[PDB]
Amino acid sequence: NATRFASVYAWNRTRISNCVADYSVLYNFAPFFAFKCYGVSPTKLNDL
Amino acid sequence: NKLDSKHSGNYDYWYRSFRKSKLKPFERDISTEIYQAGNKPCKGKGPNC
Ligand SMILES: *[C@@H]1O[C@H](CO)[C@@H](O)[C@H](O)[C@H]1NC(C)=O
Ligand SMILES: *[C@@H]1O[C@H](CO)[C@@H](O)[C@H](O)[C@H]1NC(C)=O
Repeated sequence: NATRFASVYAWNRTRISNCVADYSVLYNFAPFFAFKCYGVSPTKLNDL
Repeated sequence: NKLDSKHSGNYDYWYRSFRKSKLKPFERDISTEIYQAGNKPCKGKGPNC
């Protein structure tokens, strides 16, 4: 929900560590045109 | 590849990449209805439906 997003050639890399990753928060505001998960099942994101 | 590769793409063979669950061994699931990634009785092909 950032106010401004960086360009594609200057994609911004955010580091996420030392915290619990709650994907339900992401789903709360997700108009997911694309939700493609590779190598990890999306339903198994809450127990890994 | 000689007899199973359509020039425009052989879409008759469907490999399931995401599903509601994981197939039980020796269990042929032919559920052609849409898989729902959320929770609702999805009617049209949309997000999580
Ligand atoms: C996105 O929502 C968060 C949480 O309410 C808020 O802090 C942030 O300012 C919002 N960003 C916007 C509106 O660009
Ligand atoms: C966006 O990029 C700038 C410049 O590299 C960096 O300082 C900032 O932390 C980045 N923001 C996020 C949210 O990753």
